[PDB]
Amino acid sequence: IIESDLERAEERAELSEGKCAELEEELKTVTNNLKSLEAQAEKYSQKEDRYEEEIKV
Amino acid sequence: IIESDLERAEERAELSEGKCAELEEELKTVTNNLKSLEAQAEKYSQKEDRYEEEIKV
Amino acid sequence: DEDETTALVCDNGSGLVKAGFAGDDAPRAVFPSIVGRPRHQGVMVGMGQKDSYVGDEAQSKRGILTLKYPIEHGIITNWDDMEKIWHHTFYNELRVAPEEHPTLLTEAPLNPKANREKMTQIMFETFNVPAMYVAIQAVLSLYASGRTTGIVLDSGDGVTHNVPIYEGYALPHAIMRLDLAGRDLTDYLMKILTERGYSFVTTAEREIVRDIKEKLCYVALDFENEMATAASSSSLEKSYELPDGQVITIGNERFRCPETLFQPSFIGMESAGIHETTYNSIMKCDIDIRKDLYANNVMSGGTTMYPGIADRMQKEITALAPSTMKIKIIAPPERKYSVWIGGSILASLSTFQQMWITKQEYDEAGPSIVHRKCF
Amino acid sequence: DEDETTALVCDNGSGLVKAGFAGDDAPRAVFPSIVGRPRHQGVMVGMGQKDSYVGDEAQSKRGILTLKYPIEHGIITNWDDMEKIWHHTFYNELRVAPEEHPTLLTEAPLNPKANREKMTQIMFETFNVPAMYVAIQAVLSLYASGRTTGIVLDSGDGVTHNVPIYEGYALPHAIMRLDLAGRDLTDYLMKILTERGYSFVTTAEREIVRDIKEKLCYVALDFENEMATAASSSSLEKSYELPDGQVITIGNERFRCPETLFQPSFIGMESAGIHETTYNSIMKCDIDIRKDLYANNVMSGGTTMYPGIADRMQKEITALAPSTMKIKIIAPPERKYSVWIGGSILASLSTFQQMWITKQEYDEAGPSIVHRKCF
Amino acid sequence: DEDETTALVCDNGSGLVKAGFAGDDAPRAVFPSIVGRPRHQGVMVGMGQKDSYVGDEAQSKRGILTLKYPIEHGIITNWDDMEKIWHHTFYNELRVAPEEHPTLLTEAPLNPKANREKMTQIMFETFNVPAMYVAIQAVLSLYASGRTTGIVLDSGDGVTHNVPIYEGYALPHAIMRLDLAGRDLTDYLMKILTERGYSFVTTAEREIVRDIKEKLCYVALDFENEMATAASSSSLEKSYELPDGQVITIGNERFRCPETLFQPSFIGMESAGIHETTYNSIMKCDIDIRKDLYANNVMSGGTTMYPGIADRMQKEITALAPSTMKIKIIAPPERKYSVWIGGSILASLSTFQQMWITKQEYDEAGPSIVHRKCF
Repeated sequence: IIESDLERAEERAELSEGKCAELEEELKTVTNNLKSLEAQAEKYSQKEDRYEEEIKV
Repeated sequence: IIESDLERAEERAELSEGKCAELEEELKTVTNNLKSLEAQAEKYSQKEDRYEEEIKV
Repeated sequence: DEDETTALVCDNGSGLVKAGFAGDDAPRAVFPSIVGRPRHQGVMVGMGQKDSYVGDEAQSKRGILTLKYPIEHGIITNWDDMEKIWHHTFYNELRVAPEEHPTLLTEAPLNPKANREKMTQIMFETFNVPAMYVAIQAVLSLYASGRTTGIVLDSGDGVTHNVPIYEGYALPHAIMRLDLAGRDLTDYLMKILTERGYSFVTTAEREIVRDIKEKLCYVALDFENEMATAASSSSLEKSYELPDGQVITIGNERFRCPETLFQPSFIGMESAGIHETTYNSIMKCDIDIRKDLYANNVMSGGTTMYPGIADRMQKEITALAPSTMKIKIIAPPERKYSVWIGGSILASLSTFQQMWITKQEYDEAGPSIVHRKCF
Repeated sequence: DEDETTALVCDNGSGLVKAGFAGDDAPRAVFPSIVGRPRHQGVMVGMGQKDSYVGDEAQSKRGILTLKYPIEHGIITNWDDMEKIWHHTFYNELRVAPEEHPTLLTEAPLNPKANREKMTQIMFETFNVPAMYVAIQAVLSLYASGRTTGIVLDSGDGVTHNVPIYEGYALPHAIMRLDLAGRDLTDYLMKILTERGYSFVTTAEREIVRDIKEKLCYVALDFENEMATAASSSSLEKSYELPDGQVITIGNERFRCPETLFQPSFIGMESAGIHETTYNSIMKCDIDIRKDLYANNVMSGGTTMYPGIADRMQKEITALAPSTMKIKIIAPPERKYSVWIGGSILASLSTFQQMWITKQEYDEAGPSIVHRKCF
Repeated sequence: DEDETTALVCDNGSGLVKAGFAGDDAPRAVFPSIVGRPRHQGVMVGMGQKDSYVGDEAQSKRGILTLKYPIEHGIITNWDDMEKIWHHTFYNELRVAPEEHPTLLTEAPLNPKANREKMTQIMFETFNVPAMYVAIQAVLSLYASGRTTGIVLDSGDGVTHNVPIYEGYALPHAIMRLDLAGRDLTDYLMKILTERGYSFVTTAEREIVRDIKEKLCYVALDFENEMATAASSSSLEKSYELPDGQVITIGNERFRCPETLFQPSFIGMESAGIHETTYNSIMKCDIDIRKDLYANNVMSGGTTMYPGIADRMQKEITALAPSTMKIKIIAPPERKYSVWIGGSILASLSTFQQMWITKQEYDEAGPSIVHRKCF
């Protein structure tokens, strides 16, 4: 019974670990996108200025 | 051992669930930061476009 | 059984079959496109045992079954096996008999006639469906993706479609049927894992490698620097647990497999790969179309779930693409399930209620009717 | 090997290069305009095997080669490969040295300028030819056909040029040039045969389809009636043997491909078709020119060997032409082999000895001289 | 004993090692891949008796030894026993010192990588060989047969490789390695002979069953007709002498065992047989390759000596192949040894003297170098 609950609890660990890994992969994907977007938001803010400068010029 | 492994299987259910929940929060955090940076990068891309339109003008 | 005589929707690929009813936001069930058969002689008596197993039965009992796929790179060649998969799908998981509901099936238009003709015939003659509609995968993907314009990259198990659509119109001269798919990526991985000391040559082994690929592989936006390190260090290897408790670790091979999509020569294919094929589909469209397709490359189907794939594709296209212009990829979570989701959307549109073949028109005309009524 | 410094004539198109010497009746040898390269890793050692193959070598060893054409739509984009093709043409099969002979090359009148300039440079710098001339395809066709006045409709592998000529003079405002050619018909046939269960997407497959096209395809005189029967009965199918023993039959696809010349929309092209452009080349010329061009529709180039094409081209233009007047087509057994034949005739004319560019003027002016001296 | 500073050749399978010098047409000696060890308690003092026996020594004293094979399914795992076999092979029977001679070893391309790395390491570190080269058994078979093109079925003791080679190039995507070999046929025969009343379980008994197969077995051109009479009459039985004066008489088992080559399911393998692998190696190659591979199926190694095998294989492939096409088998008398000969040919070619890993490059890089230098 404990083993059956263990198997299910372990299954939950696996399902939850599955989700954990999936979220981790999504976390990293999103975080990697965050980072590319941090780079883009800054490059874009810089472009906001390069373009603003092209307008000023 | 089995009760201990149930406690561990359950601990792992809790740990992996706990961690996947932490990742859901980290994921939502980076997703929201991504959305913010994307919105920011997009606001800049929109400004880049406004300038591009004005650059063309 | 439902609250409306809603169409049933089944997206039957060379990999898996996704099914549910029109109007939902997900298939109710997914089955492997597999019919399994025992390769052993029975010894015990009164053991039950089927002549063939389907879908998830085929996979659960696979220890002694040979597993066959009725669909060959998008074409059903074995329709007796698809009828059994469908009966299981409709009656055991969806719990709805097609006799009371229209059914929507999907294919690439590039498919050489037999698939849409037999899909239409099976549902009208073995299931007595009151109506039928064979849909376009690019259409379904764009509805699911929130687009009317763009290129659908559906790089799934069978064939890559890469069809461009503008304002809801096909641009058919630019569609490049590509013999590079998820099934080939699996075969490549079986061979390179053999080199590492873990041979994979049987059905069970093929299913294991597909599972390894789906859980461990990624493409990488920069495969060259990734392999320079992955091929040099165990720190980039990921462990996979084999069904019998043994462990296999995979290093540069993890991405080497997905890389085939950009390096098709790995499987002996004479191709530029998916990024250049997508680029050429954009290029082949008129000059006032090209810009809208560059800005709207849309991921669908399978393999589009690999880490680094949206970035790998956008960067490769950007490298091939002209300057000034912004090249962009749309990669919705409705990935791999997007054709099914599109089926739900399309089946339910008011502007699509005249597109259905009734079980009258079908019998007066026969199965060749699919060429006049669907597309 | 000749008893005179006779010019060499090389009709270098986007298909095959026909080459021989001026004053003869026929080319000495013909070569695919191809340079081939292995797409495989060598396993056995001491097997010979080239890094690159040329012409017929490239075609004969094509089983493992990717084959590239240096000429696309009438223009050389790869002149390093053309140097190889010409080396082969001249030294391996014609076995002549251009250093001792003038050389005549051919192109369409609106072929982008880089083509004639690079052709001039290769022959003067790598072959050190004593003289050069780049000739007009329509001129060459008119000499071969015995005419000074007519429409030259040259529908070959690269482009359709369609230029009206009167009394040996261009009427350039009436050139109804069209970006529709035999190479597009080949691409269409690969796609339409893929739909019949015989996929053709690799180089070997492309060369096979071109061979299928040349032997099995036709345009017919009446498309709709031809398809009404071909689409209804197997009696109009024709078989073809593939190199590996496969047999393919083609039904209405046999003419639906070629029909794209009259209906360009079949491949996504925006065009009136070759017969309307032929008609307009006549119509856009002065009214006292039109009568002579109507009586002299000159057929040349590739695709002219499709059954029903000469009969159909006259029918299609006479149907657009005014009544009372007689409209006629000229389509001799010298069709398509008219550009080379014209090269032999032109190179040999005494009046043409004032047209040849010598390796004197060339050094002072450079290859740009072709734009001052040829046309 | 030898009169030239030539290369050495050793083809090391899971069965036997064929060794001699490059430039001959036969190994000097064949040494079984065996190291034997006594499994009984000694009782006499001063009567010699070794702790271990190597190669032919292991078989000569086998009555009280357990015999172990260092190589399994094509690769070396017991590297220590391989070094002992080689020391004996080279110094006692070939009468050479590898330190003064470059050495060629072999493997199948779809074997695990560790094999070529350990074989290379032993010769460089324990034998101090000046150079090394691990060859492809299929390459060696094509050199021995006078071919650059064909499908090679090398019939190993461990595995069967099944590789298409064209114009000296590998076509690796079409390799169909099969886990069926001479040791599996031997195991099948031990079980079938058990059904007849003769139990063979110990090393001496296992060696006998292998010997029975070698002298009594065949495949038959037509299995079902051969079994119809073999199963009905003593007229198709043959007696084998067991080394104690008793005999075993074998009937349809005589062919049912080799039949596993056409029916691998007999040993639990999921495979349609060696003719399927031959066929798919041709079929997965381009159509301009296929014609040359159909005409050049190559038999190499053992099992190729069974009555009915060359005729049966040609029949089994022509049955799957398209009509019109000529299917042909190459099966020279240099059976079971032609791969050794190929080793001799390659090792002594002038085209191969630049292919060697030297004992400079090895010392600087280590054994992983074999992966970059050999193939």
